[PDB]
Amino acid sequence: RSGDAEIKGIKPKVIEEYSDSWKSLMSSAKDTPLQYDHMNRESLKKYFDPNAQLIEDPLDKPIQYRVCEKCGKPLALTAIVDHLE
Amino acid sequence: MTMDTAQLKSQIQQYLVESGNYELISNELKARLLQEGWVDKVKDLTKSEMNINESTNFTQILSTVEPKALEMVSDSTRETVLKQIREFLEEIVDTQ
Amino acid sequence: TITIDSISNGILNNLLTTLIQDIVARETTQQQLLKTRYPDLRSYYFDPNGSLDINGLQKQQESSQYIVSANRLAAHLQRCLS
Amino acid sequence: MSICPHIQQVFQNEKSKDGVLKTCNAARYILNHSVPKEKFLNTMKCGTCHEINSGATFMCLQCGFCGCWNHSHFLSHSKQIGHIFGINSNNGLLFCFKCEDYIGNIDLINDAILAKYWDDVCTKTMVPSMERRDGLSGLINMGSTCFMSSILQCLIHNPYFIRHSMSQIHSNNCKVRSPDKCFSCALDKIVHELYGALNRQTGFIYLLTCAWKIQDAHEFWQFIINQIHQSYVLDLPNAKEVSRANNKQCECIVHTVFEGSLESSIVCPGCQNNSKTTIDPFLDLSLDIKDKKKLYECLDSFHKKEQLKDFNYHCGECNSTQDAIKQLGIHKLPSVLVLQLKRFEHLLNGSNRKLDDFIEFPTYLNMKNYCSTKVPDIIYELIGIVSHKGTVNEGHYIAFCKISGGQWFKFNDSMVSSISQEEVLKEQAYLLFYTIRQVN
Ligand SMILES: [Zn+2]
Ligand SMILES: [Zn+2]
Ligand SMILES: [Zn+2]
Ligand SMILES: [Zn+2]
Ligand SMILES: [Zn+2]
Ligand SMILES: [Zn+2]
Ligand SMILES: [Zn+2]
Ligand SMILES: [Zn+2]
Repeated sequence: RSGDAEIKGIKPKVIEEYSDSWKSLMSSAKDTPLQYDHMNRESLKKYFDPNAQLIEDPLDKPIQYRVCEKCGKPLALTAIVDHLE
Repeated sequence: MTMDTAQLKSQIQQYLVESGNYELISNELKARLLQEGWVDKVKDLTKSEMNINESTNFTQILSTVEPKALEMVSDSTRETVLKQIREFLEEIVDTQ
Repeated sequence: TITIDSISNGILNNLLTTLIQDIVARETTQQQLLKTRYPDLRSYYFDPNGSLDINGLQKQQESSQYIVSANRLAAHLQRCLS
Repeated sequence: MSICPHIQQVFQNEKSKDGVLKTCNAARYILNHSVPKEKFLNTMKCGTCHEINSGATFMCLQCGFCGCWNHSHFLSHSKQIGHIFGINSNNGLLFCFKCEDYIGNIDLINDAILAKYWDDVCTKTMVPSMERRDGLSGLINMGSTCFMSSILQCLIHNPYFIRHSMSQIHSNNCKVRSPDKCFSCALDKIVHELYGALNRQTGFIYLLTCAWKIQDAHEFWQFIINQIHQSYVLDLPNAKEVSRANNKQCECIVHTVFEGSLESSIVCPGCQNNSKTTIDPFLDLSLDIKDKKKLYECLDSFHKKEQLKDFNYHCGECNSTQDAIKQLGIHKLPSVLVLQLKRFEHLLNGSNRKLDDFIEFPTYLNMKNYCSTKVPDIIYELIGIVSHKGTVNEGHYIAFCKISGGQWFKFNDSMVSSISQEEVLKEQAYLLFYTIRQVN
């Protein structure tokens, strides 16, 4: 091994063992649970509650909310519709 | 017959990804950067550069943050992740 | 052309710059938002004497604290809630 | 501050506006629902150079192309094809390649999941007021009540709890619907007071009123979390459920955020019988601190093997008088891990003393050496500190909290004051609140 060695190609060995548009991921995404960036799922299922809530990088934006002009309640984005109706 | 080096660089990255090893490398790296205070240093450095330049323009601000953010990575993290990446590359490629 | 060193370093730099760009996008858009939303914005005050709160004010004395002298308010509740 | 005029132009057309928002929501949905590999290969790969992560990769708003930052390939796309907007695939943020900036300051794009209701959301709700946006606000001591308010500050700056309260899930399900009677309702008034508009002491008073119907901040933490659980249970539909939550698995906010479990291993050395071994829920962990100096030392000490001295002990199975050996280990980790440093030594003579040892704690805490059986890095971020000032008898509690954007605040009764990471780290911590940040 040598860091300075010019790379010929991919090992045939390895090829023998393996093998458009971003909008076309939608089918798959529809059938795929919520994914995290840096929280491995097998580690989650192993070391954390089966029903744990997880907010990844929780301090990397404020909680997005708006305040009802009628009663002043701070409402999360996904609760606003309901709180109007 | 010469092979297209650019495309080859793309296959290599792709094989890294299909093994799962790109995730490992990337996860190792972030855990190290988090633990050594680097992510926070970058966030501070960014705030300091917005204030100094009285600007929130992403392109302008990055222009002065990134080089410094690059130098701030400890040599330990750098060395360690580079070795990990080298060892995985030796599983994938042929050299000459 | 390409070697183990050049490609390794390519990959690391790809990861670092991606990460840096991402952290920078979050900061700057947060700031762009806060300064747009609030034209009038003050940052939070910082006393190095460790003596002024976030609006550059001192702590009110609890004699002057009123709702009922605030510091006696749980005492007033014991009674008044009966 | 300017808003991008390119996107303003596009928004003058009613179809186009609608198209941009569907595309923004779908992009963001795709980014939340793609296993890492598919994400690397289909949203983090440049269509021009085919490298993965060549800086940020941007998913075009008007076509399926993804283009990188580092080689200006999305930029070329915008110039060559006329498509000047792309979404950053690491973070869902929209970039204008004419402004050379993110469009960050347009509430509709930020709140694009509500596009279809936007006129109503506009006219009936407002953005936070500058003063309430981080819920910062002090609570006045009302007769020795810093043991409650300290914990309350940490609770209303906890991301899990704020999301829960502002999602209205308790408000929608509560059978008491009184903040004089229901603690969870009282907590909602607090959040309401601090983050919207309902001084700013009413939720706290109501809380104290809930307490009239029936010292240590640690005790109150357990008291208040238990009462959130009870409220959940009180709201359940039938007796199967009440029983289930109480006895098997509870899906309340407290039990899906703060609870882990410990393996208490107890093993006889001669013959290994371990039938006194148990697995126990915890809502926090209590750590000894005598003669130690670093939080990791207290955790080693919590996790180390010790010999149980037990007068005239003989192991039921094998008859050995050798001390049985105990070891605590984390079996399950919670999303928010709360640690108590045991500072109040209640002694044999009835006389408590307070331990003042300074214990160094990290901003990032790795729990991997404390989990039971090669365990991967499991990293939490410090977001909360409660400290005890003064004597066992006469003393006072302060909270320190970290909010979005990493800025830290000290809460000393009515006084709220700004403070740096560096100075918070010098505190004599009693409680520490850590939130799960990375699992490898
Ligand atoms: Zn309302
Ligand atoms: Zn009264
Ligand atoms: Zn490219
Ligand atoms: Zn396009
Ligand atoms: Zn623009
Ligand atoms: Zn209630
Ligand atoms: Zn529960
Ligand atoms: Zn035995």
